[PDB]
Amino acid sequence: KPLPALKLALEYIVPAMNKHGICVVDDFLGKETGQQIGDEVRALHDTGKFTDGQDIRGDKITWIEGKEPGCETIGLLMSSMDDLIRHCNGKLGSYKINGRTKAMVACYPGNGTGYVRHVDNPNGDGRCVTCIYYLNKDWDAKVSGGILRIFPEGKAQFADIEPKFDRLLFFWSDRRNPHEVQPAYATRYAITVWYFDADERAAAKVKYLT
Amino acid sequence: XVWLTDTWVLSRT
Ligand SMILES: O=C(O)CNC(=O)C(=O)O
Ligand SMILES: [Mn+2]
Repeated sequence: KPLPALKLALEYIVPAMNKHGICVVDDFLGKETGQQIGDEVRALHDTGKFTDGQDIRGDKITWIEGKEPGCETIGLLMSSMDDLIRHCNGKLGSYKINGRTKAMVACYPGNGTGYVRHVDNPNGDGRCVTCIYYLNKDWDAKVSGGILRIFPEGKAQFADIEPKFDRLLFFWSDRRNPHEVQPAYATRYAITVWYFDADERAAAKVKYLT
Repeated sequence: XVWLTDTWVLSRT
């Protein structure tokens, strides 16, 4: 009953991303797996593993590789994301996607926290696609806010993305999609991975010193 | 199983 990943990628994600630069897949993993991911994320939060995401942003974050004890289902989510990008078979724009970040697990801990309008990759750092999975059971922005508002370039209207349970979102990471997280009034969780274009990443426009 | 192509949302199920 769920669309197979290969068909989902080729028949929907590829055409939607090339047409709109934004693509939402609802009901990505199903209730049982979405809930397990929630349990794993709440466990990370409750045992104090998050740090300040940073005013520009009021989220708390941690990075997950996917093999850590207690993170097996998050690892399943990450491999499911990777499978979708592989099935896209180079058809997302002209990018040569060969890598990605670890998963960024993020919490906006209610109390009106959010993220001011920003571009993920404004300086050519190689990130081409942002992939976010939301895991907020019964989230309703009418009560709890927390909408992701995207302002796609060339378009007059904005795109509001509620951080709905089991919702997968893709969007170009570059200046085409400035976006903001509106104030959140309940605990809002999301997991993001960014995918890299091989060539842009190799141009080393950003040097990280330590 | 229906994508309204002027939109950017689809349910997988
Ligand atoms: O959580 C969201 O919906 C969006 N998050 C971000 O814009 C980010 O962390 O860069
Ligand atoms: Mn962002």
